[PDB]
Amino acid sequence: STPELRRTWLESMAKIHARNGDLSEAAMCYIHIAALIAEYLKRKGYWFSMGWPAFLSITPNIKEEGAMKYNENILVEQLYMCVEFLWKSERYELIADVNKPIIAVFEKQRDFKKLSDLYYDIHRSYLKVAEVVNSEKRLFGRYYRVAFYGQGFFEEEEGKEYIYKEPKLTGLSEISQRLLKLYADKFGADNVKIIQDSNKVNPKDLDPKYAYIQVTYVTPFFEEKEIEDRKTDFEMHHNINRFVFETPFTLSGKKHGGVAEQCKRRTILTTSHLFPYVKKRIQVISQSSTELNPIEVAIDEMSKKVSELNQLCTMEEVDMIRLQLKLQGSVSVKVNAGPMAYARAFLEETNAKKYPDNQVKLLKEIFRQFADACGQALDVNERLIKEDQLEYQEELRSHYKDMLSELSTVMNEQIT
Amino acid sequence: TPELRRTWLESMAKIHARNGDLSEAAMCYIHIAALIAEYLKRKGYWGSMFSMGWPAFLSITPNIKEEGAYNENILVEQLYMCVEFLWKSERYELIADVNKPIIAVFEKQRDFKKLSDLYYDIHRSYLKVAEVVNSEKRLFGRYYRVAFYGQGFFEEEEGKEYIYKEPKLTGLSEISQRLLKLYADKFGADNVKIIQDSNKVNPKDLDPKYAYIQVTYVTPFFEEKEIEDRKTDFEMHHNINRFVFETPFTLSGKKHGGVAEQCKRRTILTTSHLFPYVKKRIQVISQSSTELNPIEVAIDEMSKKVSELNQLCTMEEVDMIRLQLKLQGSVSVKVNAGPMAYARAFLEETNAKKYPDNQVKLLKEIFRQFADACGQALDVNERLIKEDQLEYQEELRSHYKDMLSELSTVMNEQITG
Amino acid sequence: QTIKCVVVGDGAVGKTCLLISYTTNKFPSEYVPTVFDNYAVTVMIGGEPYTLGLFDTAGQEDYDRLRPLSYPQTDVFLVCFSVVSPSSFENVKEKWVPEITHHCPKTPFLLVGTQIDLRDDPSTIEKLAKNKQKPITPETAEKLARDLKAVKYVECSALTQKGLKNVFDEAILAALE
Amino acid sequence: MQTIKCVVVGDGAVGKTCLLISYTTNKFPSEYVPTVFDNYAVTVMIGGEPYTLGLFDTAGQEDYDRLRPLSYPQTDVFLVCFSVVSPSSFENVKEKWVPEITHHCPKTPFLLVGTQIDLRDDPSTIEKLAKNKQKPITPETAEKLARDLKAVKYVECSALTQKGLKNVFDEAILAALE
Ligand SMILES: Nc1nc2c(ncn2[C@@H]2O[C@H](COP(=O)(O)OP(=O)(O)O)[C@@H](O)[C@H]2O)c(=O)[nH]1
Ligand SMILES: Nc1nc2c(ncn2[C@@H]2O[C@H](COP(=O)(O)OP(=O)(O)O)[C@@H](O)[C@H]2O)c(=O)[nH]1
Repeated sequence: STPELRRTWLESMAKIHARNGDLSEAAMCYIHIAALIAEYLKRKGYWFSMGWPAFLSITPNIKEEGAMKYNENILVEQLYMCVEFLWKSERYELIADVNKPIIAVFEKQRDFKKLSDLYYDIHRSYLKVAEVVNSEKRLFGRYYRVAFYGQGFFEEEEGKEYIYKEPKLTGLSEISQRLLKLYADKFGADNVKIIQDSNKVNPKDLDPKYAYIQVTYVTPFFEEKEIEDRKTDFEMHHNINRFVFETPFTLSGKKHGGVAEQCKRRTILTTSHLFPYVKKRIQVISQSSTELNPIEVAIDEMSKKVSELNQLCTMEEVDMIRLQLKLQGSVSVKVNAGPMAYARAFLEETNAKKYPDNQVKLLKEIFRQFADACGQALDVNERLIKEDQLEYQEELRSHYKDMLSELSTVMNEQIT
Repeated sequence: TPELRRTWLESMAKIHARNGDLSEAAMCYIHIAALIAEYLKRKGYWGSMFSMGWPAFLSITPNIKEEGAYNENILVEQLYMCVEFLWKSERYELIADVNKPIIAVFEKQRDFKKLSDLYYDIHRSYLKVAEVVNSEKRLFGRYYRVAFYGQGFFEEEEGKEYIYKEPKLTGLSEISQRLLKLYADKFGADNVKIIQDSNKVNPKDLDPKYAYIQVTYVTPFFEEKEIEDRKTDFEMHHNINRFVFETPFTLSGKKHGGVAEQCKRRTILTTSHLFPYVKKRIQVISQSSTELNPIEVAIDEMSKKVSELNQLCTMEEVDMIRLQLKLQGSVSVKVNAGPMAYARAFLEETNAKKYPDNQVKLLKEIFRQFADACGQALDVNERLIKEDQLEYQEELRSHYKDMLSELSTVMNEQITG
Repeated sequence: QTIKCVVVGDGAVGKTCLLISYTTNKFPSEYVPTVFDNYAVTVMIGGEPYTLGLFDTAGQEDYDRLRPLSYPQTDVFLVCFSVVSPSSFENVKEKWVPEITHHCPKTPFLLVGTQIDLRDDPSTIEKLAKNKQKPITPETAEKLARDLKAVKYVECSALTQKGLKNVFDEAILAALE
Repeated sequence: MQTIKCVVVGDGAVGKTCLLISYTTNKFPSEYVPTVFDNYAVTVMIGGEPYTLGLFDTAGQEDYDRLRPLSYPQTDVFLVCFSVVSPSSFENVKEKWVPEITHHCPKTPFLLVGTQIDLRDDPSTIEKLAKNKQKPITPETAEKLARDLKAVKYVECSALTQKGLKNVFDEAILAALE
């Protein structure tokens, strides 16, 4: 909470982040520095002028810089470092709001060449966005809940939950083995275990003679009310603090069971600050969760499959292999239970009496859309296959027709 | 650091003592004793003995685990203070557990007079409990969910949800206005608004021009497994971290509607520490929710009504007025829809086809218990009325049979009593 | 040891919303509907907690036959009216106070003004003006409360929840003489 | 030319479905919600350009032998799986699976995949093979089969510990590109 104590810390993190390739965190460190300098000059009377609120368009996390107990040239130098790392981190959309206050500085000096430079650099920042936005080219990161358990072992990290923002496409394999090696050395490789269960750990269940690291993949979470914003790949990683994951549980008490006993829990973790932050891990401060019963699970995955099929069939250049993957995995399931196990468990007359009418009626309507979407996908495939997939297509149709016949028996309705 | 933690707990205990929050003053002294014990142990000074460190106090409260992150006489002084405030806060049940480590000390010292006195103190606390248990004379407090929204106003409270433990029977408006004026004097009187809706707030729907304080009444929550261990008024306020509240919604997205559309969300909040604690307000760190369909709401309300009518008939001495209140309000409904609205909506042949068989048969069974519970309540009531209520009781019976006449038609089954 | 309190008044004044407001300790936006009639609330009168049984009554004319059967054993009555509905008040005098005084001549009662949030509402004030009407003042209602020998007169709003706690506190003090 | 078709074969109960779900969802096997559909897709980066890796899941049982080769046309790479704690699944690699894919797709590269490698250091597992007079399949004996049968290479993994899992699909992508 001391100006230069906080400032050297942020500059240290900036350099660490730059070496580690956490380039957004580096950009954040510099914008937090610039925010601090601005608040300090404001409090120590200097006459941008609002203090730390000057950079709220960049991130609301800088509110914490106003917990404080340096000239205009160096504030601007902090902003240049910030733009460098926004460029390197591909968060091009923020470059404009960092340069705007610099522009105001140089407007006053009549430096027309500098102004030409600043407007130019906001120009390719938006050109780059025009070239890459929504093209799945930008790898802003993957997110993992990480929790540490073992009061005989862990220092400050004991009993607390983090969201780790990992680079690009880091998979579960890599962050697990990494964290395991890290804490196998400061505590001993014989006394550290990874918790794979994604339920909230209860410490009494754990051997106090061991240290545990729970690792669970999570994804940024938005509800339909927020999808008004969050229209781009950038916005899906810009100032976010909610993260979702699902956990399977049966009615009995197991993780896995049959279609009629399979539930799942939906958990949403909130973080103390927003990503991106001056750190690549942020602590979780709360959890909200809901549950879906077996007919709700079935309703959920059947809707998704209908949307997957329709999406592929309305692409400009339909992706034949990706269409077949989903089509064959809908109409000719051979390893899993197949979508007809849903129809048998929830739509047959005897079984349907055990569930709410509205939910039975919703799952019936989805299956109709499923029939159409498998049909539309079979037609799109026919216009794309060559001679070597004619038998393949004929069996898909044969499997589809056999499925509509059984579906028609079960629903007692003609499904075209 | 132990020193700063101990100075803070000692300050909080005096502040709590000064404001009359005596349960929280008692908890501060048990935490100080936990902190000193762990300190002396980690230095090597030497169930339920101080030697164990903080784990010795785990039966009093699991909250003292956090103390695990100067004489033995001083430890005893902390526990005396706790007992004193345990007495004043009427948490007499706790006194036996706080005295155990004190007893262990004087056992080793062979201070048999002192052991005489401590076992005498425990005897008088259970004598006190025997005189007040579940009389509704003990008022351990009311709980409120309180959450703060205001990115431009609130400091550390911003975006965080707390359970506030309020004194005695503080009602919803009291804490609401108190929270309003408190933050209207730190902000602008025209910039603070109370969020009335109890659904989880999404920040997007808020105007940053004002600060928002969401206030909802909650009660301690236990599942059917727990209810065995939550028999008394003390037990229902002792070492609790789960609170529940219900929110009305309809199938179509409104809040209120007809009994065949009226749903109910049940939210369960969990706090980071257990009440009673060293503070009156504890952060919510967890919430889960679940949705009751209209027939499930019916099941819920009918089982409650059956149960409360049953325990009004099986009381030692029966509250005749409370018995007539509940009974008249079941068999002579004239303002609200009356419990036959549930029967018509869910149990009639054509309507029952829209709901699960198991829930329809369960709602049917509960209604049979409801017929028996009103029957039992009518018989108890006429053992207790004077001549001024014979005509009133007569019209309760006529209504009870007109109800059983309709329930028999709807269930297609003779319902006798 | 439960205090019996019967509440009377012609409908739409807010009797029932008032009672479920304060009993369930909820904002009116948030209360779960109930199929049952009557309410029981626990109250504090200087350290001593009490149980107030609240017997609701349907105010319509069809029930004038049997509604007085709830009157025996009453400890206090509440006669209600809406501060923006004049005939809600005009017929407190014409029908309600004669009826409850006839059946229980020695039981105390209070005059209660409800929906006070809508007397300081602009839309509501003009809807009254077109009918050649204006909201009833406290003073005119306190005039009347003295006229017919009520204990006192109180005002409440379940939307504000301001003044409502006072209504029931005064009811209990009345039932304790 | 946006999507890699990879087809997975092997006997039942070697863990192939469980292998594909964990890599495709980035979850541990116990934590995925069971699905009633077949096949899995995951985006994979080639030189900074986004590709779909399509994973086609096949049933290894005899009842499926007639229709399974209809999925082989257009395949870019095969994963031939066996569990290292099931010598029968290992022998059927030589005696069933490699011949079947060789016959329908003789020019299509395939990888030999050992699964369930965590069970190689399991007492109950190593003992349960002792009572059956069998021993677990060592990595060295599995690389010799890979060279004999003209496999592009051998890879082991465990879906439970995630050890070696990522490298299997790294190796599969590189073979799928030719
Ligand atoms: N604005 C406002 N409306 C109210 C209040 N109390 C009740 N109401 C409304 O008045 C209507 C009828 O009131 P009700 O509770 O049925 O009173 P009753 O008919 O005499 O039992 C309902 O639609 C309520 O929402 C209040 O304090 N303020
Ligand atoms: N210990 C262990 N068990 C596994 C592994 N992979 C799969 N299993 C289990 O092996 C059983 C069969 O695997 P399954 O997914 O059906 O493989 P498939 O029959 O080839 O599709 C299941 O009970 C899995 O939990 C692994 O890596 N380690």
